[PDB]
Amino acid sequence: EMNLLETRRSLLEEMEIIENAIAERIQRNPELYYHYIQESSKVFPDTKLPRSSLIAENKIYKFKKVKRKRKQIILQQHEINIFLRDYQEKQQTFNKINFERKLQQLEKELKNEDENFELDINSKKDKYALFSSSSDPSRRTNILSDRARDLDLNEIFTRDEQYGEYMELEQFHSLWLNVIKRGDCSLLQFLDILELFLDDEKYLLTPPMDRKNDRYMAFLLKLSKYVETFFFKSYALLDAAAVENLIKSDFEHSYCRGSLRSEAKGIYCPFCSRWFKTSSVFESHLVGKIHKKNESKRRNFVYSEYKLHRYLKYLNDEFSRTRSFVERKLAFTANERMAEMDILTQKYEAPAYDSTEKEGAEQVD
Amino acid sequence: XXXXXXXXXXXXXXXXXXXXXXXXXXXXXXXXXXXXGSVGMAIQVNYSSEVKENSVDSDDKAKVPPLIRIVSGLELSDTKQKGKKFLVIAYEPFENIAIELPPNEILFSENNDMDNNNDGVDELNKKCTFWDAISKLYYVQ
Amino acid sequence: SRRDMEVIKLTARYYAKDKSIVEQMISKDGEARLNFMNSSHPLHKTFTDFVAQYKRVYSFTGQEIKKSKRTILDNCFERTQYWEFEKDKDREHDKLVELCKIQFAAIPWDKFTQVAKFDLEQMRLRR
Ligand SMILES: [Zn+2]
Repeated sequence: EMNLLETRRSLLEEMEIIENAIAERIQRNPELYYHYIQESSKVFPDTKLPRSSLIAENKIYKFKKVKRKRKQIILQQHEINIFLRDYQEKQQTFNKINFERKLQQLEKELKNEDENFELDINSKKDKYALFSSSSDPSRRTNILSDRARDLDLNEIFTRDEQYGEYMELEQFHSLWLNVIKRGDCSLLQFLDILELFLDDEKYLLTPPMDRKNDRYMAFLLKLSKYVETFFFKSYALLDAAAVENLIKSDFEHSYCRGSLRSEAKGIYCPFCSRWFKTSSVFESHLVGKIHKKNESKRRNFVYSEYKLHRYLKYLNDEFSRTRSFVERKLAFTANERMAEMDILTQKYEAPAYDSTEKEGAEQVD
Repeated sequence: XXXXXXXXXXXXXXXXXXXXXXXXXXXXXXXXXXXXGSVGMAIQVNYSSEVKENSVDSDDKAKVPPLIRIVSGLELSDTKQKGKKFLVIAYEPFENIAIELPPNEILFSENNDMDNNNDGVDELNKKCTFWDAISKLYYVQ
Repeated sequence: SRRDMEVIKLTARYYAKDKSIVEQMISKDGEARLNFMNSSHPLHKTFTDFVAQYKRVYSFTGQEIKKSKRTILDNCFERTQYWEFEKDKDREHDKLVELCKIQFAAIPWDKFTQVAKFDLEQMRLRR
């Protein structure tokens, strides 16, 4: 029947093709990797990152490549994302898959249908093509490959997020007003509230509201979810599962194990919101009916809070960037604010590749 | 091609001017060769043994290997007799060298390699020359 | 071309395991079908590819590939780097060639001083 050798072969070949594609990409615009890698650096500390000079000059060896706009970088990153998905799949199936009389036997049946007048140049060409730059238009209109021809970022990012530049928190300011049952809270004071979650202890010991309040816990859930999805949305290239598991293990091994310690009050517990003299009473409190109840009711919330914490930490640069944006827009006039909005809009509804872009304008060094 | 023309002419003129010339006759080692299916000539030219090249090492065409060209005797400083070709071999400091080729054609092969295009100087040089730069031995056949 | 492809890949499949079944087939049948076995027939080259590839599949049979996302990325970056390097070598070469053309064009081919009158590929290497 089907000779597995051929199948495994085609698999290794396709894997090669994909690696070559995302490598060509990483070649034309090194930022694609650089960007990614930098973020990775602050999640998995061990990661080795390139020389700063390379990053800045946007070069990999000698040639400094043209700087690309954000929308395109992100696009290609999501494309490479699906590529890596394909690759992972093929690698999987492959792992699950890995005489003379028969030679003439098959060579005889190969004589079948001799009159098959047709040119066959479509195995490596249809694949190579299936994964290359500009595979959609007639010649050069759309950077997206035929593989991901229906990939659209605007269905993943809103206009106010600007493909990861900012995160839209106005909505959450609304919900928040609804939560505090007043209006004493401004967008900026709300952001001031969010800042608490950059600290390892503030969001825990100086809470905006009582952490056992319903409205509050619900809000926090929604917000947390948003921040996380935004995080992975803005950094396709990093292994999502890796990050998730890292955080989960940090949660189990440290956070819920008296990770918060004070020289005065001892050990704080996220679930019971109480301190403890020594580690001894702390341990014999983790079996008590109280802590069982709480850890059994408020588990999801505590975990979500924690995620909001660490994901907001990983996004400190975006948080700051947005807060800045807020203050700017706020200090605008009417005409100014209008023109700025115009700009965000144009950036939002613009082709990721312009008919007037450069290809092969490399400088040296 | 205009700018490239002026520029090229320039570089060639300058380079033609600063050409060092000690006019020292090197030592050639001609030898009748044969392979298959005809007969070809092979020359073994030896160069200095780090004797005088110790004073000039400023990457000025130092990377450039010796060059060969086939010249017709129709043009000479004396213009007396003529009618045969010479396989001239040249290197910046050392003096030029020639080898008379009465036979109309020898070793003039037919697509030896598989048509790869790095013209270097010409089909002749890439096709049939070797420059042992580590030992300073130029072979030509 | 499906026929040619299929026979190349099949004789390549068998040729990848024994190399003796084809050398026997050639003498047994006597068909102008396997004319690609000789390095003369152009397609032969691509053949040398396929076999190699199959030979490769025989390499890690019984071994799984456990490359992670991080790693795959790092790898593609390093490949990129390589390509850039190679590109640079090509550039340098072009430059040197240019120099040569200049000097060749710029020396006196009339400064004659003759004396007398009248395989290198494996030689242009090192061993
Ligand atoms: Zn507790």
